Amino acid sequence: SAFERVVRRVVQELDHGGEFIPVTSLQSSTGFQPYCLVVRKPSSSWFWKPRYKCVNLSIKDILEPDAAEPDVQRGRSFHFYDAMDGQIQGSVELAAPGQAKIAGGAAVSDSSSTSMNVYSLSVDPNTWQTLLHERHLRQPEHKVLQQLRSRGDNVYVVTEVLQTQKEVEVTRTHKREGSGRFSLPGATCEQGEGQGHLSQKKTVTIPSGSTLAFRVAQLVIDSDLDVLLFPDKKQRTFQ
Amino acid sequence: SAFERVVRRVVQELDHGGEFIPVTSLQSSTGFQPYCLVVRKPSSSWFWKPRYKCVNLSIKDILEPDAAEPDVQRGRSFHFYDAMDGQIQGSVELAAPGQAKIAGGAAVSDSSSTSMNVYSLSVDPNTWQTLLHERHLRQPEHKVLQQLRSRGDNVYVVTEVLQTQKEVEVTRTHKREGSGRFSLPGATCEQGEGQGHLSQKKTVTIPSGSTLAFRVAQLVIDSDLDVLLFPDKKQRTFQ
Amino acid sequence: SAFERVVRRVVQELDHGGEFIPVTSLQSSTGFQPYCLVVRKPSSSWFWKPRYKCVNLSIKDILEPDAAEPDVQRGRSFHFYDAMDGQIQGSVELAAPGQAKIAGGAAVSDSSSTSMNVYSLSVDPNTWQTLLHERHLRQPEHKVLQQLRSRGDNVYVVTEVLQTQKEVEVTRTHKREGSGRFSLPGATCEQGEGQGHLSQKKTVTIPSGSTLAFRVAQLVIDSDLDVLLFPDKKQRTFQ
Amino acid sequence: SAFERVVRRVVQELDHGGEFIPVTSLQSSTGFQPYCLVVRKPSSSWFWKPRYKCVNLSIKDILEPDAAEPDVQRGRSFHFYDAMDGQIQGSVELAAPGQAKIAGGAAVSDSSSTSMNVYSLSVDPNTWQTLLHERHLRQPEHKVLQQLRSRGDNVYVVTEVLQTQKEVEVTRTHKREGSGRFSLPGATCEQGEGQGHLSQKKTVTIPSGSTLAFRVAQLVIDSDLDVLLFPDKKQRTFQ
Repeated sequence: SAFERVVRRVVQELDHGGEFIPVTSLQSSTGFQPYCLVVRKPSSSWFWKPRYKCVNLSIKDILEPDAAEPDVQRGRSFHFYDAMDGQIQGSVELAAPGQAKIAGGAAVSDSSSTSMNVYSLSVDPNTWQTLLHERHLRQPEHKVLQQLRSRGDNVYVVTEVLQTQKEVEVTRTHKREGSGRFSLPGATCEQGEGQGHLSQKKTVTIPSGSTLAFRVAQLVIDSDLDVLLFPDKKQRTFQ
Repeated sequence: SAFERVVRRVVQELDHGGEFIPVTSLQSSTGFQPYCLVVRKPSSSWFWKPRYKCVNLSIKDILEPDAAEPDVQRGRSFHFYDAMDGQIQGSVELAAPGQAKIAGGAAVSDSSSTSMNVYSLSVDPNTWQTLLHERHLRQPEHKVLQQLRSRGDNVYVVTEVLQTQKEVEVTRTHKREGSGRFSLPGATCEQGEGQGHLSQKKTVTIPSGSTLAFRVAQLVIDSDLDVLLFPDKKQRTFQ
Repeated sequence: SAFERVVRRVVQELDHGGEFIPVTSLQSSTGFQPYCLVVRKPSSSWFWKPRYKCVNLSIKDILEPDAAEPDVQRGRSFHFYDAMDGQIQGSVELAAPGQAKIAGGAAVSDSSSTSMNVYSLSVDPNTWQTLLHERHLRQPEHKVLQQLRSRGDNVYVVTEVLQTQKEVEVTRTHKREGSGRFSLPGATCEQGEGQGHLSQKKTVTIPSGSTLAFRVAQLVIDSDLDVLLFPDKKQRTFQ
Repeated sequence: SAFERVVRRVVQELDHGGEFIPVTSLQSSTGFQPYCLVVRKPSSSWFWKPRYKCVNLSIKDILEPDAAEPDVQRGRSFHFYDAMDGQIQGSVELAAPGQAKIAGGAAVSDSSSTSMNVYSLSVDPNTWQTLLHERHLRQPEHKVLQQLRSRGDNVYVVTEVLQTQKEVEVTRTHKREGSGRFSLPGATCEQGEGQGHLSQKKTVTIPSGSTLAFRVAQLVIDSDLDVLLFPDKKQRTFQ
């Protein structure tokens, strides 16, 4: 996919530290911003993980007096680089288990590269409490929520983002080579050959300011809005 | 087809992230724009997917005061590049299973290329809310809908577009080489030959600003208009 | 036909996307313009498909006050190029099944080329709506319709055209080389020869502004005119 | 992980001197600042140690008169450097325990490097006691604590931090080489080969002002705030 590899590497460069739910969609990378809303259904049994659905909706219009007040203050610059290559092959000279004198082989080769820079933007809980206490919910707003209420899915907000700030790119390659030479005096053939190789590569480029991972903070809607920073499981937003 | 290849590759470079129903009609890529209606019939049983039919009609004229109000604000820059080539072949020297001394072979060769740059445009659901509450439906507008009402097919709006803005082009080639030398003392012939090889290539250039994929938002028409950004299945637009 | 090949290729470059009824008659390419009428008889049983017959007639005369109002606004630029090469042959040295010593052969060679640019001109459904609203039918106008009424064939309008304006040319060739050397001591002959080879070439150039395909929109004439952008089968225009 | 190695080495350069609970999350490194709050749940039985999770909250706002008074006065500069390289290989010529003549081998090679400068910032107990004296707790502040009260987890403060001032870098590599030559006349094969080698690299640059380790000082919330500079195990902050 040329994207899950690098984002998985970036998250693994933290030794599974912090939640930082990684992103998969090129279209949803841009939609994951601070104060954004996401919608997730309850899990099926234990392991059918309900994947996160990004909703391009902020909290400013949900509240009445048109907030439009981002409070991003965190910022740092981690530079990262790596590479990779390999070569796997094999050969067999088989004559006993049949009527053949098989002379075949194979070879697999590939590579990779990556280099980026990284911020980390957050939102302070004090900003959340100021926003909640000063300003309230526009309760006659369900044209985006009434159907969402019928679904009843818990709605979360984005409290953490990790984005890249440079002309970042990734380059991959691939080489798959097959071979075969069969000299089999039998019933259907006497001599035959089979081989085929294909090369392949690509190049993907990410623009500056693209979210790579995020963290959520569940909220509850029974009569009014309230954000639970570290809630428990089976915390139903609606009734 | 020289068009489904690259479009399928582009969708696959999302690792199946986001719906982004890909387009197949190269002429209909131009008709897929934000605020444009599409028509889809109900599915047949489970897998006979009703393919989306483009309609070159917007919602501005459906509403009375000649809206003509686009709210496009999204934009990022993904640059893509890749390549591919392959070559399979074979050879057979068959003499036992028949009356022939066959000397034949084959060879298939092909290649490809692609280079592209991509923006993406969106529509804010707050804009949907404002648009819905500011104006009502011009109910005496059905000479496009009474036939649609007779069909009763569910209609959608275009909320996402992923278009390419550059002289993007592809160059494909293809070889098919066959050969044969038959020395077959039998009943109808004694010696014969058969072979044929053909080359093939093409080149298609997509102009700047052509939609590649889209996401829809179902609406309901029973007495007045209302759009459901994410409704449930078997939600009939009409009665 | 030196024209069906390239138009079939152009339609195939859409992967059967959209109806886009292709044209076959070189003279009928100029007659397929927007707002033009076409006449099609009902199908025989299932597969005797009634081929569309172009009529060099517009709708501005059918309405009384001489509208002459085209609403062409669609336009893009698809550049397409391709080529083709092919060559097969054969050889048979036949001696057993008879009294002959036959040494013959054959060879077929051909090529093709095409380079063109593609536009597309369509019409908005709202234009159809207003065109029907303000302005009506001349009921004393049947010199072109009374015989059409007697035939009763369903009449369509041209709602979409794919026309090209560049100096496109097609350059084909063809070689067929037959050979044979017969040494057959029998009853009528003892030794003989027979062979014949002919080349071939052509070059057709289509001028600017030539329609390649089109789409229809059936209407109904029982008492007054009304256009159905997407009706059902067996919708008889007349009574 | 390219991050645990260096922090573990830095802590081991103290011979287990000082607590300095090491940091594992790169996102949490910037969040570990003096006067910051962390949350730890009780341990399970003895060894399921609850990993410390940072909370991006200071103590200036929990007390009413907007403290914003850091008392950092500690400072020193330790310069540290190291390196490493290795090479582990092997070879086996095995013929007795089977039907094979096995000639295989392996090779592992890797390296590392690091150069770093280190401060240490602290806070005086006298500051804690005086700050407790002048100003008290906002008792109507549990919208960030009442759910934390429901968790019941003991809350700490950050009293010691160790950070770096350079663009410190790490350069790990890795080589894994596999080989094999199998001459095994048996039941399924007569001769075979198998090998595969892959290199690897990475380079992470940690910017200036990144926390490496920290120490905590538990506080108690039963009716008012009070910090114990060194409490005992199973001291419940809440009731």
